[PDB]
Amino acid sequence: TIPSSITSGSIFDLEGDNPNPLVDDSTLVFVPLEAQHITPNGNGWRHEYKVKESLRVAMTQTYEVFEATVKVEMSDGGKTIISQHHASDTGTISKVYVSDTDESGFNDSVANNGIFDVYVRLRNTSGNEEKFALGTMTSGETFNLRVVNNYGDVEVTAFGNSFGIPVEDDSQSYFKFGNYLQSQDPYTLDKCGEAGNSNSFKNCFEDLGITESKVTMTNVSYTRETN
Ligand SMILES: [Ca+2]
Repeated sequence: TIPSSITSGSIFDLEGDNPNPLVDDSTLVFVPLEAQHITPNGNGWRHEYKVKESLRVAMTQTYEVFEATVKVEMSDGGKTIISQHHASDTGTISKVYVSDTDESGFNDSVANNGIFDVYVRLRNTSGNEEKFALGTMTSGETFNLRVVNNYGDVEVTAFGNSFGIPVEDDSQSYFKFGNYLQSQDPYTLDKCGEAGNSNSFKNCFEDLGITESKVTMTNVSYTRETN
């Protein structure tokens, strides 16, 4: 069953209340094309869980392990973030993607062919992002995800493939997971729409032909300790 940290919101705030991702006691369904929930400065719609502000400490002060069985159903050309760490100023620390773009450097890297690259970006201690391909999948396939933050040493495992490095520290860091559908052209990689304007993303997704986006998570666990 889904743990209380999520189902009672003891650790995680729900980002995107309607519909609720908890469809039964053992399943989370994330549908941002329905939730249509934004951040104040992002490009896209999300349906996700987020470690509440009142629990946040530094990356180097947290030990956390998130694990889930993850099924992804998404339109060709779609790009989503299924888990991520952010710094107090909103800055990216880690992001795990499932995307069907032509960004180079992954196993597929072919725009809009229905073969999704699954990869991770991690911000190293020098402030630079490093990226690593973990695998590929097609819409409707399932894989197992593990995200470990070992006091600032971040490791991501998908398809049994692992990559990890020490990341740039920040004072009030937080973890999110779910389905953060990015409003972004899979060819030029240009972001589309206007931050803070939900209606702008409606149109981006429409014209990009992104009308399918459902991430289903089961066998979910989350462990957290602070030092
Ligand atoms: Ca592709």
